[PDB]
Amino acid sequence: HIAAQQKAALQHAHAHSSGYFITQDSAFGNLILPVLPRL
Amino acid sequence: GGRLLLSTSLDAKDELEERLERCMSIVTSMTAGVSEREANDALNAYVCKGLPQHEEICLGLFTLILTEPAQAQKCYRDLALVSRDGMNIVLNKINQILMEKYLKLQDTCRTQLVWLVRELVKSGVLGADGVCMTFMKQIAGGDVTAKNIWLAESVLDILTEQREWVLKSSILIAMAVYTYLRLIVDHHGTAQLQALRQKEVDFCISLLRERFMECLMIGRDLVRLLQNVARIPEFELLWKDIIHNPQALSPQFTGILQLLQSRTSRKFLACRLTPDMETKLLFMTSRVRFGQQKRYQDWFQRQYLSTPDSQSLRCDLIRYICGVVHPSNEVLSSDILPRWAIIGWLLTTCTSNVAASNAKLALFYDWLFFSPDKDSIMNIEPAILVMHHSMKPHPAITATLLDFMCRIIPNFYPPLEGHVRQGVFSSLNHIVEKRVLAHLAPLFDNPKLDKELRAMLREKFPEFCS
Amino acid sequence: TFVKDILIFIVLETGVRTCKVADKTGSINISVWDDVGNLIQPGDIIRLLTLYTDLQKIGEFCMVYSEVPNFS
Repeated sequence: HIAAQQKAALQHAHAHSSGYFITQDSAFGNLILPVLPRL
Repeated sequence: GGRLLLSTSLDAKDELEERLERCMSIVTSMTAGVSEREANDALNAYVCKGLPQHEEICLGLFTLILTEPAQAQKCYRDLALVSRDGMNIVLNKINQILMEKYLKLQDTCRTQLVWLVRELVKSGVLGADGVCMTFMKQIAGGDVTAKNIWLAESVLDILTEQREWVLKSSILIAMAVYTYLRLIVDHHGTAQLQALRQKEVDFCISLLRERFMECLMIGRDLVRLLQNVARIPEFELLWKDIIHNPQALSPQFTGILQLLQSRTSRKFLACRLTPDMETKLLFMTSRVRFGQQKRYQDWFQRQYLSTPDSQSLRCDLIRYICGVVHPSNEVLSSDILPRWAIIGWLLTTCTSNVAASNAKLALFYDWLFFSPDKDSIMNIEPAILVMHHSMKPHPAITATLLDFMCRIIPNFYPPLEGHVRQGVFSSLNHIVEKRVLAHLAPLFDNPKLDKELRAMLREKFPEFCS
Repeated sequence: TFVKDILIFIVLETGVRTCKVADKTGSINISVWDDVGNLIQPGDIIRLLTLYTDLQKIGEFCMVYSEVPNFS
């Protein structure tokens, strides 16, 4: 709420998925986005 | 009750199984009560009388190999000796069994069939690479049942042990890499799965590093598979090489753009649906009337999409719907269930934010680097039509897709933001030029959409919001 | 040989052992029992007010039908 919502969503992705995700301050269900790895 | 297939009291007698049992009877009668040389003499004599006879003996020995493990080594030896067609007829029936019967194949026969395929590979039998590909197609995505996991590992062990042979076929390298990169995503949450995943990881990395230019034929969807496994340590390292040292993978590999601008062959998109999934999806997209889809969706959902492990399958289905299924104009103008409606359904079945996010990206994957000289209107039209048709009954779907489309542009890969913006711009222009949606303003500035979302759209694409 | 004239149909529902089945002409209830009743699944294509009996499954899913009229 809203940074907390992003944090939780990203944590759930990291726990259960091997995909690369970043957070977004989305109000429309896109708190995370699958994107290419950033170095 | 047959020995080849599982059958219930309810099940009709299988024609293929029936025929194979008769072939086996023909063989056993010519070999009963005799030596091993006398048997081979009679089989050889009979086979020479013609190819229907040759077929009966070859298939009879084949069926003995599948149903009688104690006799299989001898029967395989006898098969190799009498075969007059390089075992062509046997590989044909193997492919038919895999494509049509695998789900009903008895456990003993599955085990024997893997053993047999390993033998065919060792013998260097012509067409064995095609059999391996057909076998991989039966490994279901989003399925961690004991039987499916067993097959993933059994096929992998053949490919790993016979890697030198694998290297002889460029297309087999790419298909195996595509298949196993995808399966890796499902293989976690258990000791057995961890062991399997590590084997799959090492196998893919080795082919990717030793034969990158072969793997590169996959094209754009290879990036999608690689980002889905990016957090595994070996793939973090591979990604570092892809981004920082692409020449180390191959002097012909300039960088990620080259892959992203090359669209994926339908061969790869289709290999990640089992035959039953294809048959049911093709049926829904060709025979089911719009408005009559509920029970079919329920049936499919229950069989394929009702577990947490099954969520990963949705992306394969979406890419398939978008890149493989291109209905004719006749179908397109009729009242058949449209592709957008299937996509919409699949989106709503996501039970996790991860699966929903991956599904959205899969839906938009051909938009990102879209070029109208190469990519088809058919690949990008379901996304725009899901947005258009959802606006009235499910505005939240439209809103989430529009928000995703705006946010993916600077974020997918920041150094390529300009390319991604141009891809989405080109997709939208192509959609308008092809009259899929004659005007974008009624969508982008729809009164039902949140005004801050609409401000972001107008900021990103002012040329479309007037 | 069609439902409306009351044989191949697709199993719509499983109900203790009542099943709604259908073809292109409408739906109808059929009474099955025993182990067959535990084998029949929604989506099954079966070759055969209430319908009565053998039953053989010849496939699944890929059959067009109509829910209406419900002849029971």
